Amino acid sequence: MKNIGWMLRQRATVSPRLQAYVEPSTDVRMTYAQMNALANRCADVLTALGIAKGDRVALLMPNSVEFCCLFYGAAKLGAVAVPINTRLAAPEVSFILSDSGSKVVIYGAPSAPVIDAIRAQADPPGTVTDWIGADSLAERLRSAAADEPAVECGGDDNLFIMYTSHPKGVVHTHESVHSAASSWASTIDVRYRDRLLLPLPMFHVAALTTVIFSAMRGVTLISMPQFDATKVWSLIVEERVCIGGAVPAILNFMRQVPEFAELDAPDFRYFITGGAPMPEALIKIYAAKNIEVVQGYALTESCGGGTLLLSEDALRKAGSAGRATMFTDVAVRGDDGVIREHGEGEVVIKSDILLKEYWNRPEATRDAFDNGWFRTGDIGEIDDEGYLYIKD
Repeated sequence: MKNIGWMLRQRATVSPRLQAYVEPSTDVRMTYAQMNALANRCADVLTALGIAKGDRVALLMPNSVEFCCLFYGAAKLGAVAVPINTRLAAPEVSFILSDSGSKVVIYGAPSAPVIDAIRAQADPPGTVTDWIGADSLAERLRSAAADEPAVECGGDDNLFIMYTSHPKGVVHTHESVHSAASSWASTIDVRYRDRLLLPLPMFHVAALTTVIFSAMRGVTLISMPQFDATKVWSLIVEERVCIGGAVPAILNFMRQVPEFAELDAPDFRYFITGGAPMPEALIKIYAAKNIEVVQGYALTESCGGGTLLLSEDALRKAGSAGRATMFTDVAVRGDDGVIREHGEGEVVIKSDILLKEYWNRPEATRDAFDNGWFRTGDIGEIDDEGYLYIKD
């Protein structure tokens, strides 16, 4: 069976001296050997807090090596990370903690106020035995052991619970996450030693899967914890970024800054845009800059995977969400229940990248699946070439 944590170890074994995480803004530059060691200390720290296989650890913090290593360490422990949107209000963060039954909550400085609020409410999440702040985690990490955990877990074992839209918790496994990373890596043109910019919050499925397939392929992560269009281009150029994760809104802003005028980044190949098709205009603007765009359709339920529109079709098939990625089958379910390859209907997905279930939501989990196919609740059309178009 596969284990996302073991994969980090295997990458540190194959490419120990290869850079894994580079965050200029914070002076952080680490190789895979060092990041795997930090992951082991994170696991040793979690274990000391009482975390055991299956227990949930909530992550409410800014992008950082620690954020990544904490979830990789949990992966080796067989624990379940619960990445939480740091922009939510105390009430919503509390509901997530109680609903998931998180045993330990690790939060960042900016989340101190929101946590103090929760710990001061009339009825706080009673499952939380520990509230670990940033500086507190920094100390535990210094003393922590860096040996490799010896827990036999992986495959179908829960790994992540990602809340989406009250919110439902999407539960992903080592195998669903492994499959999702593999789908990405085998579909887009990513290669050994590429340097990939991650400027989106890690609590999102897309960002999470990106961090993961990056380690799988030996990609160096270039981190911009706090997006800042005023400095993205310099970062892109300086760190020799090859690939960049982004959303249409972000790309729109970036083409505004004055550094875009005479922008010259020969190492940059393409941006990876999530959701909301790219307007034919914005694509041409980046094209007339030698910048390609890869976009697609994905759900938290499909671990950030689904369909992808390769750069070469970006203009020819404008508006399309692309075609099913490697290890993913996408079709349309008629209101009659019949699933067809082409035509219109509700978009359905059959792939190992799919969630195992919604957390403690038997009915929702049951209605989400139809004989092996996941019902997205989205209407769409699939043309003769297999291109998908999402509708209402």
